[PDB]
Amino acid sequence: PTYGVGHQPYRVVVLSFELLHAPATVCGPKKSTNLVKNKCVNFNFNGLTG
Amino acid sequence: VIRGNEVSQIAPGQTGNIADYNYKLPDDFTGCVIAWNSNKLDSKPSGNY
Amino acid sequence: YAWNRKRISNCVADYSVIYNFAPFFAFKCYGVSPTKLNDLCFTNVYADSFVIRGNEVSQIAPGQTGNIADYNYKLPDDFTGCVIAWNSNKLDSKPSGNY
Ligand SMILES: *[C@@H]1O[C@H](CO)[C@@H](O)[C@H](O)[C@H]1NC(C)=O
Repeated sequence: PTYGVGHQPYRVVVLSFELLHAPATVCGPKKSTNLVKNKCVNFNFNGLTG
Repeated sequence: VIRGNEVSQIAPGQTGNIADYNYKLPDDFTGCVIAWNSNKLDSKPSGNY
Repeated sequence: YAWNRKRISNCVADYSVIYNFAPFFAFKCYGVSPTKLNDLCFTNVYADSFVIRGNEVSQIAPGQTGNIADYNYKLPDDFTGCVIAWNSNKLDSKPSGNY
């Protein structure tokens, strides 16, 4: 504990994400909506908009 | 748990001691790196070995 | 106001022991990178050492004005080098004040 500020211990957690190529298994909190067809609508399929 | 001088080595495209012999990240790495000080939990007056 | 300058020449420089010598955070370089200092090499290296206040550490940069940067220590615009700064509360601080 008497060391300098650059010699102190540091706990490191690295979160490593991979982009979606398989079906998504982990997704954040977002309420789903019933699917509509044959209309110009905004969609959100697994995180990509349009 | 690493030292404070080598937190910057946990980054894509880095060398040194941790990034070459201990823990290497890819060049096209997507993700987040979280680091915080742990002097209260991971240090001893006689030396944490 | 009376900073020392040391000429480093006719030797082999290992930059990995700098982290062991002093407990600093950032090896903040400008013209080069800290990880590529051991491959290529230079003509001469000069080391300038001084003590300032924590407010004026940001003034040690090329192309910047202030109080230290105008009347004490001015860096050129074509500065190629690294600035190493760390806290010195255990050696350069007294309860009665420093003069
Ligand atoms: C600095 O030099 C003194 C005198 O040789 C020595 O006692 C001390 O351990 C040195 N500090 C470091 C960090 O090596």
